[PDB]
Amino acid sequence: PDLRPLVPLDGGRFATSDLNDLYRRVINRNNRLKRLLDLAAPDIIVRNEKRMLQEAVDALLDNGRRGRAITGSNKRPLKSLADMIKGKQGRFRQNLLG
Amino acid sequence: PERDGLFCARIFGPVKDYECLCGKYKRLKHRGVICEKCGVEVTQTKVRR
Amino acid sequence: MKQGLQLRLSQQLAMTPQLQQAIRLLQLSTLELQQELQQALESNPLLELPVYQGETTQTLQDYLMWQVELTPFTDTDRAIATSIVDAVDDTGYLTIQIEDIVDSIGDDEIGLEEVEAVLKRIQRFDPVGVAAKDLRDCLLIQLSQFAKETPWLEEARLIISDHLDLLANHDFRTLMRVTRLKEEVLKEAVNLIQSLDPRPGQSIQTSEPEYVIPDVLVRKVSGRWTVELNADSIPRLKINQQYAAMGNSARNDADGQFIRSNLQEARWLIKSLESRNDTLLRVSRCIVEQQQAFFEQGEEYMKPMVLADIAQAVEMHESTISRVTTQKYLHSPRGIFELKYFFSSHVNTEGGGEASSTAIRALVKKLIAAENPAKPLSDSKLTSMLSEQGIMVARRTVAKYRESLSIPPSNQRKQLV
Amino acid sequence: AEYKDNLLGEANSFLEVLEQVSHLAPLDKPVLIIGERGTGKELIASRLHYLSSRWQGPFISLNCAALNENLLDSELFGHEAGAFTGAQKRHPGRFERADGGTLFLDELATAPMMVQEKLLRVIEYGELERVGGSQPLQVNVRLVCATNADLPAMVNEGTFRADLLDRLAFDVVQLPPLRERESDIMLMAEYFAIQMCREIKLPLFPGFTERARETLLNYRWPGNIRELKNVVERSVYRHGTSDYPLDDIIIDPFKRR
Amino acid sequence: EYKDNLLGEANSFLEVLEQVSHLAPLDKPVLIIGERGTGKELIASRLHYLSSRWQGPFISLNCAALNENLLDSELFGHEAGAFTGAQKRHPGRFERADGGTLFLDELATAPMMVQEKLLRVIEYGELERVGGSQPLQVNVRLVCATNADLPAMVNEGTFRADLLDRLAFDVVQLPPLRERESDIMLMAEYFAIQMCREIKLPLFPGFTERARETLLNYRWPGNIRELKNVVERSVYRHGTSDYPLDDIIIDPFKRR
Amino acid sequence: GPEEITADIPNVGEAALSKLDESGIVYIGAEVTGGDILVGKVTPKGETQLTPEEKLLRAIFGEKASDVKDSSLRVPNGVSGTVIDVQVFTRDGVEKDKRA
DNA sequence: AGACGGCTGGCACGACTTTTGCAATCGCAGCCCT
DNA sequence: AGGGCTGATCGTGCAAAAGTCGTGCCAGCCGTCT
Ligand SMILES: Nc1ncnc2c1ncn2[C@@H]1O[C@H](COP(=O)(O)OP(=O)(O)O)[C@@H](O)[C@H]1O
Ligand SMILES: [Mg+2]
Repeated sequence: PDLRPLVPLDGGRFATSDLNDLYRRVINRNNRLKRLLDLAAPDIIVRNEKRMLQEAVDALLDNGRRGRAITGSNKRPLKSLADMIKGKQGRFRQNLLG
Repeated sequence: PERDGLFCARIFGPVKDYECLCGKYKRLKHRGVICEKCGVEVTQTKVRR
Repeated sequence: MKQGLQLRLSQQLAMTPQLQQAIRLLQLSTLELQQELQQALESNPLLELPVYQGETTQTLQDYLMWQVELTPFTDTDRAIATSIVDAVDDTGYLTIQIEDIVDSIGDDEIGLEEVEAVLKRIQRFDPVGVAAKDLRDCLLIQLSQFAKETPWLEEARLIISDHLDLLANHDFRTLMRVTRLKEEVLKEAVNLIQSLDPRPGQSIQTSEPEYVIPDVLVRKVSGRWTVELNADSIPRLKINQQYAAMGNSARNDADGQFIRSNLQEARWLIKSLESRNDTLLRVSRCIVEQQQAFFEQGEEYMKPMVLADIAQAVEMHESTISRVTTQKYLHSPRGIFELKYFFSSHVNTEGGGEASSTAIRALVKKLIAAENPAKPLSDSKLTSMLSEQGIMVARRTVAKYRESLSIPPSNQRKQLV
Repeated sequence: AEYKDNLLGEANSFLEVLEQVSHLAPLDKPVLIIGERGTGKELIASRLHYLSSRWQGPFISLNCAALNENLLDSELFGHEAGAFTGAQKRHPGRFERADGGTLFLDELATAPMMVQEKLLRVIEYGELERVGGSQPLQVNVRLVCATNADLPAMVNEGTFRADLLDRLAFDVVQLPPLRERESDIMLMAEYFAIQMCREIKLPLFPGFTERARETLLNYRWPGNIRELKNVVERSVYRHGTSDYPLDDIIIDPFKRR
Repeated sequence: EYKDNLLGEANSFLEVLEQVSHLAPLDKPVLIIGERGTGKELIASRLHYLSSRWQGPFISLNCAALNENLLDSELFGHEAGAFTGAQKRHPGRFERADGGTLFLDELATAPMMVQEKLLRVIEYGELERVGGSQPLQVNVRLVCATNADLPAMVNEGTFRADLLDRLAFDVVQLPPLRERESDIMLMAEYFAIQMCREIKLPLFPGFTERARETLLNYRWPGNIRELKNVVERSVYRHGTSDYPLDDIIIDPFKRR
Repeated sequence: GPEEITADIPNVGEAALSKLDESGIVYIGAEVTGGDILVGKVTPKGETQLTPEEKLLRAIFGEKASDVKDSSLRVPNGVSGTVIDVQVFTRDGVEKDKRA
């Protein structure tokens, strides 16, 4: 959590984004799969949920490559674990004495 | 901090001070012990990172 | 049409009490109800950077640690100083005793004298309020920092030395007799003690993020406005229509039955949400029936409110209204109050009226405002004032309201002029 | 504090009655009004309730003649349970209306003897009759009365028991007759005409005729109520576009041509 | 416009209509002096047409027949009291139309307590309830109609004098079928057209002088009920006849 | 609880408050340099138990009880100037208006 | 310098609230036991 | 060949014991004046 600060905008809501939105998606999706299989679910729904889960993990790793995830009221993509590595605004940038 | 979730105790490390989340064993006299009602190592805040 | 125990008509209704219905009520769990609904919707099949400045002082605790480290201290001395600094509260008083610190040290060579010397060096730390003792000791430190030209400084020191109990009880007679205090000299000493910076660490913690939840709205523009109770925050979640069509198109009969069961559960959830919204709207109407009267009349002019009476006016179940009241908040132009706080306690009043306990408390607070600063109004005086107001509240009721209003004791609140 | 609007008239009897009402206002004793039909005794009783009762005291206007079923009159006394077809919820409220207030009634002549006797056995001791099995309540409620018939007349008829008639009639408030008032009647008529002109939202002055005043004097007008004055004002209202109306109709069936 | 039901060409009818229009502009009690079968809410229909609540039609429905206890229940209805359950203010006369004008009929059968309740309704008064207190006050105007001379009943002591007087703020006399003589032919023609429409008859095939003479000789107790029966008989007969077919009359009993 | 402006800042000198008016805002036309207080605002704190320590502190000192924290508006550093005019807006339903 | 007084707070008793702990029996009829 | 019997679906309440508040009231104590 120390690498993904809460950064309250209004103080009323912490509103963690770009670092916890995808984590929240994958966490809830995985919980749904994990109690889903123990209920002897039919094949169609379980494969659909697993496909959702694989897509969500892919978006968490790389959103620009596969899929388009946007924030509330903003169409801009999210900054995945690779986004803060690559590009002009990655860790490698500003590492060169920026 | 939540229970078994993001930004939670018993995971990622202790809280801002050496004081435990439950409230007991809140002192530097505790250096490596872990409470019963709450499982948290009594250490610094920097380790949370 | 007055015969008794005649032929019994056939009952055409049932209670039908279902745990599903009670969960649907959710006791108006609000955000908790939202979380439960999210959990169910997850369990229900076919259902539904920033600036990051990160810069702030650590309530001067980091500043204190740096300053102590800035001062030349030995490695063992630095460790002892760090331990002492860790034993600092937000107010600035040490939580642990010197014996506790010595025990935490766990060194036979470590002694009470060395610990005291370290604390005294630590006591004269960089910022004010580093006394780690009673504010009287902090007051002594401030007086030492203050110029010696201040009048009655010696008298204040003598009082704080061993006459602190006399000052605490505001026993001016005995304190003056013991200390030979002059007339109005105690006033000067009290004025000096006013500028003593009590709880200095509180001012250092200037940061204080605001915390508030929207919940219900009582804007009431132009009167009786239907200020939605956070309708934006209401989930209003719905099941997946496409998945439902897939379930409707399911070839397997068992799969179709499972889809039908899921659809029945979704209909139950929709009924629960509709019931919650309807209950919220009815409660809003019932409150607005008299809320404007209370708002205009004032807190001291608050009529008693009965949950049973409100339910009867709304014509819904009384237990349902009681459950809805729990864990419910209603923000208003005056402020944000709980639904129980929205309701009013019942107390007898004169002239054929009922006065809220909060109303009586607010009246008592207003009366306490109109009092001699030197001598606090007695509870007997408060009872006399209430009798003047004609609220049919005796000394016991006045005392209860004062406890609600946290009125200080007459002797304790008494002070020199 | 607040005074209800009343017609202006030079009736020293009305002022004396008002003063007597004021004198009995601090008092809490039964009050009887000898008001005849249409005398507006109810308005006088309400004005008393403003002052005779404690400020903002509960008031209730229940007429015994309005009672439909004597069984319901029993229900007017509180029923605990097991009464009527449905005993689920029972709250007569009349005693609750009585509690912390006074009792006002009109034309108490029509009551059955049992009703009057129960009323006496309740008022004199102060206890409340309960239709369902319960301990009676000593509700402190004042009693105000207003009837047309003479109390001695009923005593000769025997409707009211001597104990009931006496304990029922502690103070006597004779209402002045409308026919008794002549000049005060004219002044109150003018005031009611002004009030009616205000109510009808007609800017033009109503106006009057001397023959109309003479006819109104001829009219018996047994009821001093605003209702008779309202009938007069309606007869005026049938005429429009004239500053001062001429003539009036005693009844709509009258002068049908 | 309320379809201008029962358009009475009589000048007295027009004056009564103008008076009713004046009363509908008002919101005070008014008495309708009617007779059996005459003015059966037609004046009430005109009043609703000219009602201050023109957009929101009043309850109307003055006509009602019920037992004494039944009428009392219609006055006051509580869920717990009486035989019926879970329905309080089941009649809801004031609840039927807020404001507007409360309409009543056959007030003669009302009891003295019922008449007193009516009087309290005439003035500013609270609602009637079997149990509890009814502080609820719903403002609404008053309209009523009976076929008798209540002055005699008050003289006979069969109704409350105060109710009779206060209710009789302005009595609206009504004309009966016997009053309508010249307009009778027009009413017959209008009823014939309406029946031809309702019975799917092509049109009014025409009248007969014998039929008109019989209708005139007919007592015709109802202002429109006699007209309604004559129209129904003529529609049933001429629908097959496709001709005037002399006079078709409706009798409750038929022999030979 | 709500926050109000009443210029009762603890742990502050009278000289800093010597220019502040009773409601808390500064008089029109003043000058300012550094981090001088402009508007006096405080933040309420949650109540505590009996807690004899600050109970005694309140009995001796009082009127603060550590109920509020110093959260007043101050001028940014490295800024010096003079004031022209002030302005305050209050929402309907609140009518404190000490110096509004 | 022992008693007047008012406070305060515990102690008690009715009067209002309120929470949790409560669901069968179907009418289908085919399958299994006898 | 005849009986048993099995699970689908079956929707806004309440009340009763418990708790808790309103109100009053007594017992001691310290500030005090005698
Ligand atoms: N002095 C007065 N001034 C104005 N109005 C009066 C006066 N006396 C009687 N009235 C009117 O008479 C009307 C009925 O009076 P009253 O006969 O007392 O009522 P009730 O029929 O209930 O006895 C009331 O509406 C009231 O306005
Ligand atoms: Mg009357």
